[PDB]
Amino acid sequence: MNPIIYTTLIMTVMSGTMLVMISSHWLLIWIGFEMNLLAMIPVLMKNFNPRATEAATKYFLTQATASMMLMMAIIINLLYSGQWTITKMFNPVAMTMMTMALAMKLGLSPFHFWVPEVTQGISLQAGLLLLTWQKLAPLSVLCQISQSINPNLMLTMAMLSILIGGWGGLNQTQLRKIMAYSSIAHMGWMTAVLPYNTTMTILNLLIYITMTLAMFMLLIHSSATTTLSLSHTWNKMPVITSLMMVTLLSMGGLPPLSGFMPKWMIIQEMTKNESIIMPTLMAMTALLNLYFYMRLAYSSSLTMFPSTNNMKMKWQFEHTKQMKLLPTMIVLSTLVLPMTPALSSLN
Amino acid sequence: PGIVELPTLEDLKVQEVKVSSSVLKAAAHHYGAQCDKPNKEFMLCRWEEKDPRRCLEEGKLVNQCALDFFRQIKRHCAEPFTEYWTCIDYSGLQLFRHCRKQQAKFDECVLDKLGWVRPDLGELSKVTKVKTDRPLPENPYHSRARPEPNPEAEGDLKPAKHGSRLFFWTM
Amino acid sequence: MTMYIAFILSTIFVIGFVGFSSKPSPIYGGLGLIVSGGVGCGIVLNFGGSFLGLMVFLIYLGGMLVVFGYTTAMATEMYPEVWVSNKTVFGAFVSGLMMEFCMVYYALKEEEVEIIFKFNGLGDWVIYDTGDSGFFSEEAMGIAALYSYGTWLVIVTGWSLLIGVVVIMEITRGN
Amino acid sequence: MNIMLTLLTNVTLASLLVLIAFWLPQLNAYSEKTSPYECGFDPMGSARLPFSMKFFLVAITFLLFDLEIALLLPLPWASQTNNLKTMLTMALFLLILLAASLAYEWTQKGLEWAE
Amino acid sequence: AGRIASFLKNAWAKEPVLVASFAIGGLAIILPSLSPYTNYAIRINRATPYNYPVPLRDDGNMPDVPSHPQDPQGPSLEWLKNL
Amino acid sequence: MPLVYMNIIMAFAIALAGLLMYRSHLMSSLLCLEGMMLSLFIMSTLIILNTHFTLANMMPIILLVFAACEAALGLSLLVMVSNTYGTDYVQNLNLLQC
Amino acid sequence: MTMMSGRPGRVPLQFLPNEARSLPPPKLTDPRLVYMGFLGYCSGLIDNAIRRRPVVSAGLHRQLLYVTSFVFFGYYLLKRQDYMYALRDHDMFAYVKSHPEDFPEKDKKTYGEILEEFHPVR
Amino acid sequence: PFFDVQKRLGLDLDRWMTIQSAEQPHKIPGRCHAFEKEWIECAHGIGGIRAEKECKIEFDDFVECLLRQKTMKRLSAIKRQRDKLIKEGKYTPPPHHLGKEDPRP
Amino acid sequence: LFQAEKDRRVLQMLRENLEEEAIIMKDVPDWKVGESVFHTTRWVTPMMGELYGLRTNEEILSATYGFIWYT
Ligand SMILES: CCCCCCCCCCCCCCCCCC(=O)OC[C@H](COP(=O)([O-])OCC(O)COP(=O)([O-])OC[C@@H](COC(=O)CCCCCCCCCCCCCCCCC)OC(=O)CCCCCCCCCCCCCCCCC)OC(=O)CCCCCCCCCCCCCCCCC
Ligand SMILES: CCCCCCCCCCCCCCCCC[C@@H](O)O[C@H](CO[C@H](O)CCCCCCCCCCCCCCC)COP(=O)(O)OCC[N+](C)(C)C
Ligand SMILES: CCCCCCCCCCCCCCCCC[C@@H](O)O[C@H](CO[C@H](O)CCCCCCCCCCCCCCC)COP(=O)(O)OCC[N+](C)(C)C
Ligand SMILES: CCCCCCCCCCCCCCCCC[C@@H](O)O[C@H](CO[C@H](O)CCCCCCCCCCCCCCC)COP(=O)(O)OCC[N+](C)(C)C
Ligand SMILES: CCCCCCCC/C=C\CCCCCCCC(=O)O[C@H](COC(=O)CCCCCCC/C=C/CCCCCCCC)COP(=O)(O)OCCN
Repeated sequence: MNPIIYTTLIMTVMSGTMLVMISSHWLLIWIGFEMNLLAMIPVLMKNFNPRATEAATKYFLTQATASMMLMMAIIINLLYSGQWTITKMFNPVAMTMMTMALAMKLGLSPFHFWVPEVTQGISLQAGLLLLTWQKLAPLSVLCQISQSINPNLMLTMAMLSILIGGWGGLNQTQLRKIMAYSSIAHMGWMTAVLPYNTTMTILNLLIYITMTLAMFMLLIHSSATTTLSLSHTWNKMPVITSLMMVTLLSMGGLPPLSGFMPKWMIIQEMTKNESIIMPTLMAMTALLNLYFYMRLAYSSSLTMFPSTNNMKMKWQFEHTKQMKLLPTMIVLSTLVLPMTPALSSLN
Repeated sequence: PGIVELPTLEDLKVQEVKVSSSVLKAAAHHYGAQCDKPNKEFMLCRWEEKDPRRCLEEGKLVNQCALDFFRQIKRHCAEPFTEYWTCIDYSGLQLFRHCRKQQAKFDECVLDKLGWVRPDLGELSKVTKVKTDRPLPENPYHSRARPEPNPEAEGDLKPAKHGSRLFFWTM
Repeated sequence: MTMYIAFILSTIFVIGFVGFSSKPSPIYGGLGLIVSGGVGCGIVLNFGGSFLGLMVFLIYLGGMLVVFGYTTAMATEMYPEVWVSNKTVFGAFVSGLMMEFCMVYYALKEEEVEIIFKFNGLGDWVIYDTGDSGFFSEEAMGIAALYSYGTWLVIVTGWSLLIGVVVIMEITRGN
Repeated sequence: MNIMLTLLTNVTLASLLVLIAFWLPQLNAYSEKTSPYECGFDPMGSARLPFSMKFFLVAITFLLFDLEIALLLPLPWASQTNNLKTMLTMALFLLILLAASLAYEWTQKGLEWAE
Repeated sequence: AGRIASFLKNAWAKEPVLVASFAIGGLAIILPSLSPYTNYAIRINRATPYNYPVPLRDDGNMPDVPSHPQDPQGPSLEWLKNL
Repeated sequence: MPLVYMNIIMAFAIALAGLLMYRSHLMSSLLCLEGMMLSLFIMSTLIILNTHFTLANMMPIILLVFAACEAALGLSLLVMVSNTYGTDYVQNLNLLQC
Repeated sequence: MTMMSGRPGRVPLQFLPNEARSLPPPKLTDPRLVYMGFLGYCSGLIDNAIRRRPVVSAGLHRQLLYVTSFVFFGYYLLKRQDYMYALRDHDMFAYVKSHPEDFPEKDKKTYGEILEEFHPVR
Repeated sequence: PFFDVQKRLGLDLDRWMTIQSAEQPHKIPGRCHAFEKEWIECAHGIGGIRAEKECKIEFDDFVECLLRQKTMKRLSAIKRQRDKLIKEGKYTPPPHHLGKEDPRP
Repeated sequence: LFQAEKDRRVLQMLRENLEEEAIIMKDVPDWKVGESVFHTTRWVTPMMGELYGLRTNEEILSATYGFIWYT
């Protein structure tokens, strides 16, 4: 791909997301989603191979189906009320279509099947983009229509997402599939609190995006996509492995790390609404995500795996390209717990 | 939800204008020149009341003025007018430009017998003023009372008591 | 009540949708979609949308010609399937036909909420407006408003079309 | 109403011509006569085999350029608006991007058929 | 000066179609901004009475509104007759 | 509602089910997507015409434009898949698992 | 689920309304600002460590820029957070004042006249 | 989630197309212009929670104008009673309801 | 003149429908003749079905599809 073309496509993806962000008209939100998908499809295929082609095809099919359901829901809402503004949908059936459409776009269970395969089939940069930037628009739409959602369906999908994310991540040796299942579980956590407080959803989004950016950048720096390939990084870059281990502990939600704060705030906010059972199940299930994070940390940093002879040649070379924001993302992913009261600025 | 009131069939009777569309189109310019006042009063009533039941007398006056106009035309020269509207009526689009000689002859006839001047281009489409004794409707939409708004935001902004007060934090 | 023409046209619309949704060979799928586009054009014409129905007919004719070319290029088999050459396709076609029949029957002979709400029928003529004025078509005026009211829509649409050209060229590159 | 009658009459006339052509003459159909034609000989393969399309890229572009017509056909009605400067600006803007899209595919060898 | 002259000569020798297309497109883009009749086109569009002119309720303080179509007040289309 | 509204809604539902249920050919599913778009166009046009909402007479045109974009995207992906495998069957797209 | 986004008279994208200027600004030695500066210093040290540079001494200008940027952003973040909490308290007190029938003042009894149940530990 | 750039800049990117009572070309009105006008002016500035309760009458009227369900129910009941009365011969339709009316302009 | 004639024709059709409805719906126990379906008391433009509900199919065709089918 020509660098100018790649820049234009990334800017088109971002502009479609911003169009979804700033629109007051349902048609313009649909247009933003369409433009985002159209510019997104080539980015998944930048490095050409059959796996990338398959991932792009599955992504296109899933997102096109979700867009069709989105438009059908918009049309039903228009039919039962001559309204185009995104304030609150006037039909329960149209709202159910809208929820199913946005959940399919986000990859919430049981619409989760595409996320691990698409994530595995693409490069690490495309995986970073897919798992960070692609969540903003549907989450913003869901935030705008929060008062209209049916709590039963949303909470069922969130609980299913958390459970399935944990169980699927338990079985993975490929790092991209691990990150995809982690993303599914985090999406479930985010959508669990949306009917109660959108500020909590925004805070969870920000922290999850920071941790995911740090993790993907650390995986790009140590160019590994499997567990055993990452097991070699200790013999070349021990600092990277130590930072990876600390970031993995943060992603598990352990105090006093940053990943603990969104779960803590979500649990307390849900208890304000006399919801006790479901947050308990949610934390007890996120224990599984912590388990496979700990397995990755065992294989990567806390123990030393055998290495190969050719690593000596790699010892003599530095990294030609450096990531500017990696240091900041690590610090924000780990050491921001004392700054919790700043969340009031998000509302 | 209430009973809709309707005028009786007797009150809806009027001396009807039973001339075809070609005749009306042939006479339209002079008709709008002469019968301007009742037509404008009727339209003002119509767009102010937003109810056909409240402007029946104005419509009857419109019918009366149109009948008087056509009676004058019939009394003074019906033959040039008949020629003109027949020429107009032949056309499937009822185009004015195909009948200029008959239109002229009708124009001199009305100008000499009644002092009628055909309006120039751009005059019949003007927005005009109407003087009426009909009171301006107060609530033509039959609106209900608007709900009271939320009171206001007012007062001096003081720092939050004892900080945010989120768990352990003191600020 | 009055000749139920739009009812027949919409029933044929559903029939064509069942035809291309049972998924026979893409040649017959495209034929069914062409029939559906034509009957939908007729439906929209019956409510006063001449421009929109005719335009969707033209657009889908072009799209289905491209689809026929692509089917001959890359979607052929030694024995292309028809609606009666396969048990699965025939079963899907019959199931769709009888589901539409059941919905129509339960719709016109009694009043039931199928999925969203209920309805009695009475033909389409009831919900009309009997508005009497104008030397123009309101559909034409609303569509022409795109160049004076819808500047933002024109901008985003043109950008999306140019990006679509760039995108198809990027995807079909290979290497 | 009239258009439906006209279409029915035309389709009926064509179908009746087919019926006359198929039932009036004498028919003597045998296997050699009804066999596929390739000028002297039996075909090697099937006519239903995949047939490569060397203009596949222009076919996709035709889909996008055909919708340009849908956006441009209301132009005669758009010329009757009061804000002629805005309509002219947007109409010229739309064609300029259509010209630039053609220029992009031309300069990147997108109009040449596959070899 | 001479570089663009040689480029245009080569284009006229090899691709007269594209030269003509670009010239016509450029003229169509630039000429309307310099024309004095564009305002006349806008006024002609404004002067077409598609809908009924609703009269105003007289309150005695509208000296510039006619009380009859043939009164001298209001817009005039004399400019259109001579155009 | 008119019964034509139910007919168009069931057309959308049938096309959605046809997309969701997959046979061997990828092309068949693209046609189902196009059918869903056609049903959406018809339904939106009927709703806009019935209520005489003048300004959304242009909205179905935008719908058609983005439908063309979707169809072009799907055809490009089908081209690449068939170039990879020589066939547009969906069962060949199984290199990636969950 | 959206508490204060629809508050009347809320300008969309200010991040700092003019009414916030009536509140005391956070002190430049605020412990939260010190923590932001410490976070910037940690970012600088991690940047040195990743690039295989002497962690403590390599980039002094870069570490200074890190600390300065973190402190600069944190000052405005603290201002916005304090202003939002002030708005919350203001709205709460106004609502309590305007609805006395939902927040009644009932006479409180002394413990000599309130009967509590005794639970022996044995 | 929703950054109101339009309201901050006063741009009106898509607000011209949101409602049926907002400046149609050539002043062509919507079929339910008055009902929507009434419902919008009832619910303006009081918030979504209150708009649902203190403005339910206007919204019910607007929805009746949009879909005309109650009108169709009333017409169906009237026609069913009319058919029942004719089938037993108790009622006869008037000449002006059978195609023998005296038309008026 | 066209507006005045339209108003009178619509009102006359509504009055005829009202009288026929009063005759027909006398036996129904709790039926109010001419009862509106709207809470508002303002004038509502009559729906097509309301004007031609009790008339012949030819008139309904001419009213609904007469202009669209005219070519
Ligand atoms: C709560 C209250 C406050 C608590 C504070 C929070 C915790 C501490 C702060 C955290 C951030 C600060 C440091 C981060 C950047 C450092 C990165 C690094 O690698 O360090 C190397 C560097 C040594 O390398 P070098 O000197 O360049 O030459 C030796 C070669 O490079 C040879 O080096 P090499 O790279 O070849 O060695 C290979 C080594 C390389 O592996 C490492 O070096 C590990 C580095 C991990 C980075 C930490 C993660 C990011 C921060 C999150 C912290 C989470 C804390 C929460 C609790 C959870 C605990 C994990 O790999 C291994 O050996 C495998 C180890 C795997 C075992 C698993 C443990 C690893 C993670 C443990 C992290 C614990 C927290 C950080 C502790 C301090 C670490 C320096 O360390 C330093 O010299 C800097 C340390 C701090 C010095 C600055 C102090 C200022 C000077 C005094 C001024 C007084 C101020 C007050 C004024 C008073 C008035 C007088
Ligand atoms: C803040 C940064 C700005 C630059 C980057 C922004 C990125 C987005 C692209 C452009 C922003 C869109 C702003 C334009 C919105 C259109 C509405 C506004 O401009 O007013 C119009 C004024 O018209 C202007 O001519 C707008 C056209 C200018 C834009 C065309 C070219 C610029 C687009 C460049 C980016 C697009 C993709 C790349 C193409 C090269 C219409 O006003 P008017 O008609 O009086 O009255 C309407 C009311 N009526 C209907 C009752 C009469
Ligand atoms: C130009 C546009 C206008 C055209 C108008 C004319 C349209 C003509 C349409 C085509 C029909 C004419 C074709 C030629 C005459 C028909 C002959 C044939 O089609 O009918 C025979 C029908 O035969 C039937 O199979 C059995 C005959 C008995 C059928 C009984 C039906 C009921 C009859 C009851 C008997 C009592 C009288 C009942 C009628 C009043 C079958 O013929 P077959 O031999 O295959 O075909 C060979 C054709 N040849 C011989 C002429 C070359
Ligand atoms: C891991 C920690 C999280 C890091 C987050 C990223 C930090 C870098 C971001 C760069 C800062 C600039 C962003 C904003 C500056 C100007 C934009 C401003 O105008 O936005 C206003 C809003 O201000 C911003 O939203 C505040 C952003 C501050 C984020 C920090 C909160 C983090 C939570 C606590 C952790 C402490 C972090 C420590 C800092 C490193 C608009 O208000 P409004 O349009 O009405 O709200 C939109 C959302 N609504 C309508 C749904 C309510
Ligand atoms: C400002 C006006 C813009 C809007 C108006 C234009 C509307 C439509 C015109 C644009 C359509 C797109 C055209 C894209 C051009 C592609 C150029 C190209 O690459 O073609 C080259 C050939 O063309 C070239 O030579 C490259 C560019 C040459 C210059 C073309 C015209 C540039 C401008 C000339 C006139 C400038 C303005 C007119 C002023 C006249 C002087 C008074 C390759 O030829 P092949 O077909 O592949 O060869 C096969 C057999 N050998």
